[PDB]
Amino acid sequence: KHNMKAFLDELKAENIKKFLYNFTQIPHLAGTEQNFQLAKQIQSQWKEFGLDSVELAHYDVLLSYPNKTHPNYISIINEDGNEIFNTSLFEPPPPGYENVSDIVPPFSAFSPQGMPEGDLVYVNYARTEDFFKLERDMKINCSGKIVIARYGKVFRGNKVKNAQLAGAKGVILYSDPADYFAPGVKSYPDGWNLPGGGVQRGNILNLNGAGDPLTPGYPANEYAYRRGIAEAVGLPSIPVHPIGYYDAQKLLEKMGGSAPPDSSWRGSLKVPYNVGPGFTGNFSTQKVKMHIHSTNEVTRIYNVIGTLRGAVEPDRYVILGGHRDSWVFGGIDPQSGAAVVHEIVRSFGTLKKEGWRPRRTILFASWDAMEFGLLGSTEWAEENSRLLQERGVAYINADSSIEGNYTLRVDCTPLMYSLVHNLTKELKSPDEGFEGKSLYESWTKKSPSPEFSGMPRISKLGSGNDFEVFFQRLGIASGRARYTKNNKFSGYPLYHSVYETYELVEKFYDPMFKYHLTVAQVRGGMVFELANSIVLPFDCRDYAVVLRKYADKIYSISMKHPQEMKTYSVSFDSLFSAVKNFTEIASKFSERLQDFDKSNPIVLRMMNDQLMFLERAFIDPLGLPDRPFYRHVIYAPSSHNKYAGESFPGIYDALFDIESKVDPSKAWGEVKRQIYVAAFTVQAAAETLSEVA
Amino acid sequence: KHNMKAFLDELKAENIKKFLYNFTQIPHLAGTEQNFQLAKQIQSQWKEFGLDSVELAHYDVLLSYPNKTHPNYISIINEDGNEIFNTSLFEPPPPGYENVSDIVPPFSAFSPQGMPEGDLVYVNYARTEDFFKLERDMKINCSGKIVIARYGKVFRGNKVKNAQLAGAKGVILYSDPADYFAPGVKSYPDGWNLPGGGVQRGNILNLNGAGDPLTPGYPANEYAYRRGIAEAVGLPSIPVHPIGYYDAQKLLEKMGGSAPPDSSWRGSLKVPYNVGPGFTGNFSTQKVKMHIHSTNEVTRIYNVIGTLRGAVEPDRYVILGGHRDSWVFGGIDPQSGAAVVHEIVRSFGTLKKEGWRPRRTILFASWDAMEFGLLGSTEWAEENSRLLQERGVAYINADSSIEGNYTLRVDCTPLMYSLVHNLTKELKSPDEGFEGKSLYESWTKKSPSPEFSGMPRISKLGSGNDFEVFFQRLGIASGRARYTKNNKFSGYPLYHSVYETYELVEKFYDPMFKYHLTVAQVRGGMVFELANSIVLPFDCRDYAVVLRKYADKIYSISMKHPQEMKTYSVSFDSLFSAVKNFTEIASKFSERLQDFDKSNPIVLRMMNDQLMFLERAFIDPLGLPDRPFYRHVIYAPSSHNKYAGESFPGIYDALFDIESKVDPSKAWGEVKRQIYVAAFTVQAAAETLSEVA
Ligand SMILES: *[C@@H]1O[C@H](CO)[C@@H](O[C@@H]2O[C@H](CO)[C@@H](O[C@@H]3O[C@H](CO[C@H]4O[C@H](CO)[C@@H](O)[C@H](O)[C@@H]4O)[C@@H](O)[C@H](O[C@H]4O[C@H](CO)[C@@H](O)[C@H](O)[C@@H]4O)[C@@H]3O)[C@H](O)[C@H]2NC(C)=O)[C@H](O)[C@H]1NC(C)=O
Ligand SMILES: *[C@@H]1O[C@H](CO)[C@@H](O[C@@H]2O[C@H](CO)[C@@H](O[C@@H]3O[C@H](CO[C@H]4O[C@H](CO)[C@@H](O)[C@H](O)[C@@H]4O)[C@@H](O)[C@H](O[C@H]4O[C@H](CO)[C@@H](O)[C@H](O)[C@@H]4O)[C@@H]3O)[C@H](O)[C@H]2NC(C)=O)[C@H](O)[C@H]1NC(C)=O
Ligand SMILES: *[C@@H]1O[C@H](CO)[C@@H](O[C@@H]2O[C@H](CO)[C@@H](O[C@@H]3O[C@H](CO)[C@@H](O)[C@H](O)[C@@H]3O)[C@H](O)[C@H]2NC(C)=O)[C@H](O)[C@H]1NC(C)=O
Ligand SMILES: *[C@@H]1O[C@H](CO)[C@@H](O[C@@H]2O[C@H](CO)[C@@H](O[C@@H]3O[C@H](CO)[C@@H](O)[C@H](O)[C@@H]3O)[C@H](O)[C@H]2NC(C)=O)[C@H](O)[C@H]1NC(C)=O
Ligand SMILES: *[C@@H]1O[C@H](CO)[C@@H](O[C@@H]2O[C@H](CO)[C@@H](O)[C@H](O)[C@H]2NC(C)=O)[C@H](O)[C@H]1NC(C)=O
Ligand SMILES: *[C@@H]1O[C@H](CO)[C@@H](O[C@@H]2O[C@H](CO)[C@@H](O)[C@H](O)[C@H]2NC(C)=O)[C@H](O)[C@H]1NC(C)=O
Ligand SMILES: *[C@@H]1O[C@H](CO)[C@@H](O[C@@H]2O[C@H](CO)[C@@H](O)[C@H](O)[C@H]2NC(C)=O)[C@H](O)[C@H]1NC(C)=O
Ligand SMILES: *[C@@H]1O[C@H](CO)[C@@H](O[C@@H]2O[C@H](CO)[C@@H](O)[C@H](O)[C@H]2NC(C)=O)[C@H](O)[C@H]1NC(C)=O
Ligand SMILES: CC(C)C[C@H](OC(=O)N[C@@H](CCC(=O)O)C(=O)O)C(=O)O
Ligand SMILES: CC(C)C[C@H](OC(=O)N[C@@H](CCC(=O)O)C(=O)O)C(=O)O
Ligand SMILES: *[C@@H]1O[C@H](CO)[C@@H](O)[C@H](O)[C@H]1NC(C)=O
Ligand SMILES: *[C@@H]1O[C@H](CO)[C@@H](O)[C@H](O)[C@H]1NC(C)=O
Ligand SMILES: *[C@@H]1O[C@H](CO)[C@@H](O)[C@H](O)[C@H]1NC(C)=O
Ligand SMILES: *[C@@H]1O[C@H](CO)[C@@H](O)[C@H](O)[C@H]1NC(C)=O
Ligand SMILES: *[C@@H]1O[C@H](CO)[C@@H](O)[C@H](O)[C@H]1NC(C)=O
Ligand SMILES: *[C@@H]1O[C@H](CO)[C@@H](O)[C@H](O)[C@H]1NC(C)=O
Ligand SMILES: [Ca+2]
Ligand SMILES: [Ca+2]
Ligand SMILES: [Cl-]
Ligand SMILES: [Cl-]
Ligand SMILES: [Zn+2]
Ligand SMILES: [Zn+2]
Ligand SMILES: [Zn+2]
Ligand SMILES: [Zn+2]
Repeated sequence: KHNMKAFLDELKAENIKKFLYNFTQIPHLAGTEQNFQLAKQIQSQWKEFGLDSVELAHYDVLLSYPNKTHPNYISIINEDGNEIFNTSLFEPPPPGYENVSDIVPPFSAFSPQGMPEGDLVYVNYARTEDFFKLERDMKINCSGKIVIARYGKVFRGNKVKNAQLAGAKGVILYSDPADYFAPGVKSYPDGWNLPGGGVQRGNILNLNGAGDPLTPGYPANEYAYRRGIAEAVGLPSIPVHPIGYYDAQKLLEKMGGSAPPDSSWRGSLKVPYNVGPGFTGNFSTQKVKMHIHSTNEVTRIYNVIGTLRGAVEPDRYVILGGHRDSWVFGGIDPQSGAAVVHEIVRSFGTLKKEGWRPRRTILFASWDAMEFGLLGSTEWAEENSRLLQERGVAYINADSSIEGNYTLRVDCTPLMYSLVHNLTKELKSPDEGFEGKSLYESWTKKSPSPEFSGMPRISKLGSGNDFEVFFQRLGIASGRARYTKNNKFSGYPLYHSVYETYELVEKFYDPMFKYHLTVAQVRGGMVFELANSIVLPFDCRDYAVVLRKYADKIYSISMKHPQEMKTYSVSFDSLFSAVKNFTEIASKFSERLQDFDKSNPIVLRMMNDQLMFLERAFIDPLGLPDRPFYRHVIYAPSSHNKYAGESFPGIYDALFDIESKVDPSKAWGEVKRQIYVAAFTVQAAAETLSEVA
Repeated sequence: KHNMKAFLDELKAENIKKFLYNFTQIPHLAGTEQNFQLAKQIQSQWKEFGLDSVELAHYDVLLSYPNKTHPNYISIINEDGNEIFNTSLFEPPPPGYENVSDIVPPFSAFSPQGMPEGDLVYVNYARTEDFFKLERDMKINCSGKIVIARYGKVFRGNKVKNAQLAGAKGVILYSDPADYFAPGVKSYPDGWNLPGGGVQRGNILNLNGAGDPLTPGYPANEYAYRRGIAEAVGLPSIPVHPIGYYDAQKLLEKMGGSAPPDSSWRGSLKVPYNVGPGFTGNFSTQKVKMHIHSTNEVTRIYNVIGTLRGAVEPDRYVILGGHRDSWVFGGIDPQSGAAVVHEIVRSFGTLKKEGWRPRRTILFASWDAMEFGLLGSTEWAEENSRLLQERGVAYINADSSIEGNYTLRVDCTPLMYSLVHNLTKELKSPDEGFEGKSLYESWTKKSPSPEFSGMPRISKLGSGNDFEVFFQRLGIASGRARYTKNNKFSGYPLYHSVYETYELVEKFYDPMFKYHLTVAQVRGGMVFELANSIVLPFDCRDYAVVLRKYADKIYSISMKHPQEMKTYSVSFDSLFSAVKNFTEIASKFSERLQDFDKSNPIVLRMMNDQLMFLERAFIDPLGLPDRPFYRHVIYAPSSHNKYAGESFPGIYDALFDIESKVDPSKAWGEVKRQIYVAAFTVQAAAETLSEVA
């Protein structure tokens, strides 16, 4: 028969391996001819696999590229202005790729041009708390200095934003072996570690969900009216460039001024990690000079959108999407995910060719220009927002399938917790020592929930991936899953480097492609259940549990300030009342969902609509403060780290560093305003689960 | 049987008359005990009539009242500071009401306090073009002057906004007999004209859809966090007061300075209508002094919300709503509408008691605090926005049922044109000379469409009534209907005066209550069809026709500036393309709606959802420029006159007075941006009518 087991059994590790090889032989940088060619290939193959339609959706968006005849680099210059040390112009290419054309050299996408020259300040990971330590405790002023920061811990766009606000005139990002070289493992090509010449590419935008910098709110189509560069969203104001640790060692070794304040500031290089400013006495007249000549350029991008029409509810969409554009070869990022999507499409198409169709419509997406700011998914969702908000059931992301080989990682809305627990109990574990055991069992053992015994850890969705528009802007239930390591925001060692190749994966991560297969089963199984279950597989009671946990958490933060809560009458009573009400109403809804007349399709679809619109109810059309495209009131990307999720973000940001605000009455008034918005939104969402009339 | 005819036949003129008498014996000012008592009475009666539930929804909103022991008035003061003339402290009460307590004296709600003294400038109707004429052509400066303006033509809030921007330090509004005294008719109590002591009350806010000034975006519930007065939405900055024409004649008769520029500036009083500033030579040292002592006060208001649960689609809502609060007795406004709603509820409840239920849920609303800025409907819609935007089928308004006795007036979304034409062909005309003819026939004869032969006029929805939140904020198809005169924005002569009584209606407007009955049939018949028709009674092809008319119109405005359109490459091609596409897709959708398998409830409800969400598709979540709660891209209230609808408002406002802008490149860039937003929105709405997968 045509059930989930038939779907799952059709998935093959050997097919995923073949597809991954096929997708990783040449670079597929967004906006380049080779990435358009791959888009056309995937369009062709998805049609052959059996989808009902497969179209390209193109947009013309702002991208950024180095100047091929005017290379980016950093120098140490002496008092005469001679450049006595230069950083590399390219990463040494890996074995057998030393003749591959069009490898983009390391750069920070969207850096402005400039040639700033000055003294170096070392800022650790350039986190908000690193800058607090420098300015408030150490009394070091970054104004007009070049800051050097190690990658890791937070999104690099937040590092650059923090450096700008500190007054820096340039930023140098580098990979420290403390964060990108695991002890006892060899550098690529002999292991999975970053060599000293390796460099992490990546954009440094602060888009806050806007998509293309020139067209916030609206798709970058053929008649779009663009902002000028000066009014564009999210662009950095100071030049930025990434380097590897051989080059970093040359810039850091001469540093003087203050000692590092403690050991959490010291990486693994044989240097003092002095904060500066500038170099020790003998070299005190030498300076650092950046030379950045990259250009921003409106460029065409192509999403591939495949449709498998539903038999019963064709106007309900379950979406499986992941990106296709890569920095270089994309051996892990994104092609390990794209190969998994390809095999899922192939498996669904096999069932379709035998006469089966899912209950609801499945959409498959191959997004472009993700690496330049989630641009392809966001423009597409801007174009199709009315269809998505009235018809969108769920979005399952499909970027990198592996970032390690230890255990499963899932991040998703609470609405999908039960779905994920149930699916993983039915899947086989691929782990050594768990032969014959469920994936649920291995996952729960290796990654225990911090809160509940016998349950696995499932994280909040953060951001930095293509689910952002669907979840935080539009309010469509979203999830992601991949295999992971036993630091989660720093990336694996070869992240966004030229060394991320097919060989990396086949030799060191997943030789038998069994972890890829497991991830294909999780992502595909989730899509299958969402698109085929008669009642949508969402449990509203799980949202009630987490809402109470988040309310306790935010209350606890506020309670660090008892005097102010007294003075300004700051009560969380309304939020706890709303959460209590949500808990009560969700319980009664669950009872009706279990008990309703199962022969009545209108009550069923009424109740499926209540399930589908529950995530939608947490959207506030006015957005969060100064972040209009982050509209979900329960979850937003952290204002300090785009990759991390923050709960009750409006209240969290109102409380953050409140003791430093010059007008406490105004600051605590804003805390109270955010408590009111959150209590109202939770009650309003609860009331969508009440009897409808 | 239980069909529309049974519903319509149960409606009785004599019941409407009894209810109107019952609702108009004492004042029902918002926030007063007598209006809470009436709310409780209507709640009780709607339960007795047979509704499934009837609840009060209360909010605590900013209202405004005169100070009972410190009366508002205006003076002419001489050089010594003696007050030689004072305007009235109250309207002479009508016969038999001279002992009624709690008649609020004439005032402008939300005026700040003050006692400004200065010279008078007469500004005609205080329209944007009146101020253009004064400043640009006549070179008269209103800065630090008190302006005197006649009511009429535009909403009084726009007059006050215009006066503020001209630099005025106070505004006096008065009713000129040119606008409020029809030739050959007697003053009340002997006819329907305004006496010289009559005065029009009314708020002077500029809320732009925000609702309660202190809580924009969120319901004014028990834990709401309020803006301070200084950050409140829409409050005027200068004192304002209304007077009658006996008092106006005393203020105007002494005016000097410039002659009126032409006859359109002269009303019917025996005065020169000199523009000023100030008085003629002999009285040149006399000035005008206002004394305004009204206070703004957060006050509880009560909406009555009645539910008649649908038998088949209980999660789809058809809403019939109108206000209950009045300035004084509300003989026309709103009780002629409220009495009609009461009888409609009674008729639906009679069918319900015999075992019938409508297909979809009907909600009935008695809104409070409408007169203070549509506050009750807007707060309720803010509280329930998630339910309304996913479930709201249509909103039918029910304010005043009569404003004359000549013919029918309908204003509605194009989606309801066909519904209204069909319903009125089935109803009897109440007009003399049309005995035995349809309402459609009498209406079409008396009010011909300017565009099509054999069709009646149907206007755009403007604003200034309780449909605003549902249509312009939320995008729910809305309509209104009343009997009208053969100047439509000025109001009938006794509008918002103490003379608007039950006797006014029974003696002079509708002695046999036949026009009230006809309006009950139109409003009730519309609700019946919307709540019971298997396929929703919306015709998308009618939107396509009007979109082309509005695109031609806005193109024509731009084409007054051919040189600039060349210089800045301003093309409407994308808008016309979108409208052409909408026309094509709507035609194909109509074909499918006629042809789809009529046995398939999922295709039906899929197609009913496409019909329901079509109005919703014209909403832009970012709102219009500086007016975040006006979100519909096709229709907004005119920026110059809240009562009037404007089509393609974003482009219209970008083009308005563009020749006067100091930076034409920036101004024409904004025109192009608005063309892009409108073309995109029309295409996006069209695509909601495409096949779904
Ligand atoms: C969680 O869910 C519960 C319901 O189980 C909600 O309870 C409501 O809570 C508010 C309190 O914040 C109550 O509001 C109070 O209503 C009183 C009148 O209620 C009657 O009349 C209304 C119709 O107008 C009916 O809906 C209702 O059923 C009752 O019959 C007012 O008199 C109260 O105001 C007075 O007291 C307050 C506080 O001291 C003063 O500030 C006022 O000035 C005034 O003197 C008050 O407004 C409401 O009645 C409750 N509804 C119920 C029990 O059905 C929670 O609100 C909800 N949590 C959240 C966050 O929404
Ligand atoms: C009204 O509805 C019609 C459809 O009936 C829409 O027509 C589209 O209009 C745009 C023009 O604005 C067309 O865009 C052009 O697409 C070309 C490629 O199209 C093919 O490939 C795509 C997938 O990527 C398919 O969807 C499509 O079916 C085709 O197979 C591009 O090559 C064009 O770009 C080139 O020309 C322009 C103009 O000179 C240059 O600026 C570019 O730099 C470039 O050289 C262009 O982008 C689109 O193909 C049309 N779709 C159709 C016919 O299906 C209207 O857009 C719509 N009106 C509105 C307002 O939306
Ligand atoms: C994940 O799997 C669990 C375990 O199977 C699912 O929970 C179970 O769901 C079924 C079907 O709704 C429940 O059965 C029902 O029970 C009620 C009351 O006893 C009865 O009236 C109904 O007729 C029906 O038999 C079952 O109780 C429930 N078990 C639990 C909660 O332990 C769960 O739904 C799955 N999650 C999904 C699909 O998201
Ligand atoms: C207002 O009344 C008019 C006139 O009755 C309605 O239009 C008519 O609607 C019916 C029912 O859909 C149409 O009949 C259909 O015709 C097609 C093709 O001929 C056929 O395939 C179907 O089986 C069905 O018989 C009829 O053609 C149409 N007449 C017109 C447009 O002149 C209109 O729907 C009403 N408006 C509403 C309810 O909003
Ligand atoms: C990746 O696989 C695709 C599909 O098998 C290959 O593209 C095909 O190549 C053959 C031979 O050159 C052509 O005849 C077909 O037209 C191509 N098909 C499609 C759908 O594009 C491609 O060669 C493979 N790439 C690599 C690097 O191995
Ligand atoms: C680092 O790179 C710079 C730029 O190429 C080198 O400086 C140049 O050297 C050439 C040849 O001696 C001169 O003609 C250019 O005028 C120099 N340009 C600048 C901008 O200084 C520099 O020699 C390199 N340094 C090292 C250590 O290799
Ligand atoms: C308007 O009509 C209502 C309803 O008939 C009247 O209120 C009733 O009055 C009687 C006698 O005083 C009471 O016994 C009932 O309890 C009232 N019913 C309700 C539902 O309130 C009211 O008197 C009428 N008002 C006027 C001015 O005639
Ligand atoms: C208009 O009203 C004002 C205010 O009541 C009158 O002026 C007052 O007159 C009394 C008695 O003569 C004095 O005690 C007050 O001091 C006056 N107040 C002010 C503010 O001037 C005035 O007489 C009235 N004018 C007319 C023509 O009736
Ligand atoms: C390795 C993870 C921390 C981040 C990784 O995602 C990304 O690399 N995202 C890109 C784009 C992020 C964005 O622009 O939001 C980046 O961080 O440069 C992932 O989710 O797999
Ligand atoms: C007589 C009409 C021009 C206006 C009349 O509506 C109103 O009186 N509305 C009130 C409230 C308007 C508002 O605040 O938007 C007013 O104009 O004062 C109606 O729609 O019947
Ligand atoms: C890149 O650099 C070259 C060589 O210096 C220059 O001629 C060209 O203008 C630059 N390209 C850009 C700005 O796109
Ligand atoms: C840092 O340095 C600059 C002077 O170059 C100054 O504008 C700024 O206020 C300084 N900040 C301090 C001392 O905190
Ligand atoms: C794969 O798993 C083995 C066994 O635990 C481990 O030693 C190795 O480090 C893993 N490879 C990667 C890339 O994590
Ligand atoms: C109204 O005026 C009286 C008498 O002058 C005054 O005592 C009172 O404060 C005022 N009421 C207000 C401001 O509500
Ligand atoms: C009107 O008068 C004031 C001076 O009292 C001045 O500020 C303003 O600029 C004047 N406007 C003109 C002359 O247009
Ligand atoms: C009612 O209709 C008659 C007859 O046309 C007309 O003379 C009279 O003015 C009307 N009354 C009102 C209030 O319009
Ligand atoms: Ca965009
Ligand atoms: Ca509000
Ligand atoms: Cl992912
Ligand atoms: Cl009305
Ligand atoms: Zn990626
Ligand atoms: Zn990446
Ligand atoms: Zn009214
Ligand atoms: Zn009114």
